Amino acid sequence: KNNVLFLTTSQAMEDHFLEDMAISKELIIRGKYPRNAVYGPNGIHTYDINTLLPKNKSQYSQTILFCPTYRIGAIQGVLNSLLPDFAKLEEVCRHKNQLFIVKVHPFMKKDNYFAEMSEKYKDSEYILFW
Amino acid sequence: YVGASFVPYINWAIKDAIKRGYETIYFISRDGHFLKQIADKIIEIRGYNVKTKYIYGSRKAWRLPSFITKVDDETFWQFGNFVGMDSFEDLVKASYLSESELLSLFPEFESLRHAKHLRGEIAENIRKIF
Ligand SMILES: Nc1ccn([C@@H]2O[C@H](COP(=O)(O)O)[C@@H](O)[C@H]2O)c(=O)n1
Repeated sequence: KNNVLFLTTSQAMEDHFLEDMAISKELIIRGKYPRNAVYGPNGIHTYDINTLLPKNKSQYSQTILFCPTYRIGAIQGVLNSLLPDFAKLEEVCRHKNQLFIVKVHPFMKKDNYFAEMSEKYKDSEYILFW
Repeated sequence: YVGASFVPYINWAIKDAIKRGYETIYFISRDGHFLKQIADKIIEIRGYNVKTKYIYGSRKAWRLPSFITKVDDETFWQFGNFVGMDSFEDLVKASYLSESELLSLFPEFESLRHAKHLRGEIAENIRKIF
């Protein structure tokens, strides 16, 4: 309540965070999220994207980023109910030259199914666990 | 040991049933096999005026038919149906559905074929799915 400068980004978000938090309105900072306006094309880049992809990005028609959230009260089996058949997903993405990037919420990395599929497709050409 | 565990209880229950006015006492399958023997001996010795009958049934044979107009929420919780299951075919038997019907409603469960521990969080997720 005395030392927290909270970063709001819009009037709606400012009102929301004022509702849900115990911050001081006179300590609010209005601006951009740095993580949304620093790593641009000509921005900062601490790593080359190509060292993480199975192939150069040019060899992919579309780069797809699957980024779900954690479901409250469940972890084991969520990913499986969202992506039950990774084999057919790989087939489809291959036939389409699509790179499917599994980037689940950190809390979800403990789903045994997640580890199973991450090991099963660690060297996959079209399914990449980030 | 078994007398001290059963006979005082059935003596109490018979006296209390008479005191409350019950005319017929039904002992239910399995548990009632020994209890009804005890109760009959007590009633004979004491000349108690009450009839005893034996009825066959179990949680299995009675819970499902009891779903008259709704499937109880208990069915999908910790003391419900999807409990203590230690294999995929155990899930099949707990679901009431045939294997093919189960996989046809919930294809994701195909990924649980070769698992051998369907307890814990996985059971809770399966309950939420059903
Ligand atoms: N699949 C996901 C889900 C969340 N996140 C991170 O977590 C933050 C908060 O997301 P949640 O609202 O899902 O918790 C995101 O803004 C992002 O930084 C992620 O990096 N990958």
